[PDB]
Amino acid sequence: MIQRTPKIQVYSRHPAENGKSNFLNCYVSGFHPSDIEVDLLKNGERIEKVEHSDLSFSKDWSFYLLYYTEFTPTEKDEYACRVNHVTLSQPKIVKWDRDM
Amino acid sequence: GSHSMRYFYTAMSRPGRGEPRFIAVGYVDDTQFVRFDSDAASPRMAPRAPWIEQEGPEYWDGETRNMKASAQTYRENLRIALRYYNQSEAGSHIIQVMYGCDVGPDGRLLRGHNQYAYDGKDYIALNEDLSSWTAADTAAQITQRKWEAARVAEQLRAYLEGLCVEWLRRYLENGKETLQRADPPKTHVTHHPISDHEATLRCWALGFYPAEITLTWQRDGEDQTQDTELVETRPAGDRTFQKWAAVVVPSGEEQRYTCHVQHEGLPKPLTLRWE
Amino acid sequence: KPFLSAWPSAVVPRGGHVTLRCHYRHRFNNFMLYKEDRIHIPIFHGRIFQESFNMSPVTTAHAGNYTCRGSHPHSPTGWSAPSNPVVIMVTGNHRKPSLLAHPGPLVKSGERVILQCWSDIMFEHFFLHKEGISKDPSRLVGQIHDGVSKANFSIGPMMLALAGTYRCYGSVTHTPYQLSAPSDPLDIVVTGPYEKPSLSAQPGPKVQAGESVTLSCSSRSSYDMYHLSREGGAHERRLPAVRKVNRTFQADFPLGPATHGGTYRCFGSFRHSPYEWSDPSDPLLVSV
Amino acid sequence: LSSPVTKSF
Ligand SMILES: *[C@@H]1O[C@H](CO)[C@@H](O)[C@H](O)[C@H]1NC(C)=O
Repeated sequence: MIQRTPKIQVYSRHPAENGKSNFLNCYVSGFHPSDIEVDLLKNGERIEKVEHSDLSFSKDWSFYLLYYTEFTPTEKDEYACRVNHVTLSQPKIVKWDRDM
Repeated sequence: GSHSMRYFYTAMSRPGRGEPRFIAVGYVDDTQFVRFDSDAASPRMAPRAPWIEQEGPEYWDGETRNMKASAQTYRENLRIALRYYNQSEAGSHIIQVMYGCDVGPDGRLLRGHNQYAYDGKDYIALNEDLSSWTAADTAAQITQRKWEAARVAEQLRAYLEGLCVEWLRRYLENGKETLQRADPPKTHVTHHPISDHEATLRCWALGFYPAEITLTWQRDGEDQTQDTELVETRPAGDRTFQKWAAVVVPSGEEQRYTCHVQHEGLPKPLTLRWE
Repeated sequence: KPFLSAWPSAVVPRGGHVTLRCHYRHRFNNFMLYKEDRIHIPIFHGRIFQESFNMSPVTTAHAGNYTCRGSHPHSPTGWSAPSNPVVIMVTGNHRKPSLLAHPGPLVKSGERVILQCWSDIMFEHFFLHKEGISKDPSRLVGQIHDGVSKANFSIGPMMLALAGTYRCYGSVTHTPYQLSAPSDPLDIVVTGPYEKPSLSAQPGPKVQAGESVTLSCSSRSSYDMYHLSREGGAHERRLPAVRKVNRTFQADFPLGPATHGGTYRCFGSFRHSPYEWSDPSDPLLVSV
Repeated sequence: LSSPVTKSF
């Protein structure tokens, strides 16, 4: 069958400002089939209270999902997004870059 | 504008991992407003946007029955597809459906849509005339013979001309101040050195709705369409969107670069620069 | 909690085979099994199934109400919460009941049909099961009337998902997970809304001797197959549809030399879909 | 409002 690997973006809802409450987002898209594992990480550790959007897809039939959690950024704390999918041999980890 | 309503169905088998599952989501333009998920302990159609929440119990009950029936239908379609393609019952497969209507400024029908896919490939689609089918392969040609024999296209046409348009108009009214009031992007440009001789200029657009937008970089008024990094438009999580466009420029020449932003919430296109 | 499943079917005959799988944390490994009675006594002396549990050949001992717990290292107990319950029903343990459809096995789309299961044996429960992989049987309590035990299963509003081959089973008081032998199969076919074909006789419906009569089913809809049915008696017969020059799809059913006529109808159907037929043609009385 | 038209393949 046609397998499609996920695209991944990790970013905040609002411009980051240390010590101010915000939302951390991981947008996965362009993947097929639909099963996928996404975790948000804080200093390497899985954040627990993470929610995601309802599964939907684009005109080319590929799926997309948004994963998100409330968070307050700091200089030292490092955030990332970890994604596994059938198309991936090992999970991909994309760090949150405040400028991306 | 000029608006659209779409429903998206995903029906998936997963032998040994779960019962077949059916998820449906409904959109008006770029805004999701309803969902149904068969995995829930007690599945119901549910609101996913505030402007549909005050819709009455008759609405939720009717939509819940319709979704339960559709889920049943698509579980059976997964079995049928297994037979059509001579596939084993151990594998996991996916049927996807998208359908709905586009209307103009006057609220009248512009175009109807109803397309189905199997395992991520086109399976069968209703034609623009809303009275005939295009089948992508022989299995789908079986489906086509059935649907022609059952006059399915007439029923779908009746839906798309009638209920689809009427309800899209109603939703556009319910949610007017979000759905029909474009939110312009908040914009800014950032600067990041890369080397002692090059740097990146990044043009940001945030908090805009709808999702449609154009970000371009120009160098003395000429588009850098060949040297622009354009990230996919992404949801902010609050029913607005984000995008940026980046260009690598030689150091000290930043001032010769301009970012041009086009969006319906903007009266006139914006032109920004870095400092 | 894990997902427990039986493959290919939780309803399984003695001598057959069934596999219990415990899916937990993207894995089929390391689980224990429990029966509903002893819901904290792991069966087989606390055996840890490293893979899916294959019951083969199936015996009456395998019948029962199962849950599984997957391995969970760092936790108050080394195991998960209980999975969803799976009832393994083992058939072939009593004389078979009888199954019939009222008013008949051909059910118009959207309408209801009653599948009545009955026996001279005093079954405490009846189970109706549509044949197929991963199907859940329906249960009813056995009513008693003049020495026969029976139950009426209501099926409908009719749709393709409810069409197929059905069997019913009985069970007795103290072995609820052990089922009888299956009733003779009943094919429940949904008819319509696919347009009815036309049925004609050539050279005509009046035949004596010695004379050959052929019944033609025809339609402008692209049926792949036609089914010829006589009211009562003679079994269903079927033939591939052939497209003619005038773009009709037609099949010719030659009769005789025996056939003593009767009232005939025909149905269209499509490839890979044996349990959904067209609306019935107009009846045609054949006279010998 | 979702489509009331669901037919089998
Ligand atoms: C069950 O179905 C039969 C056959 O249609 C009908 O005669 C009978 O009234 C129904 N109910 C009972 C209790 O037998």
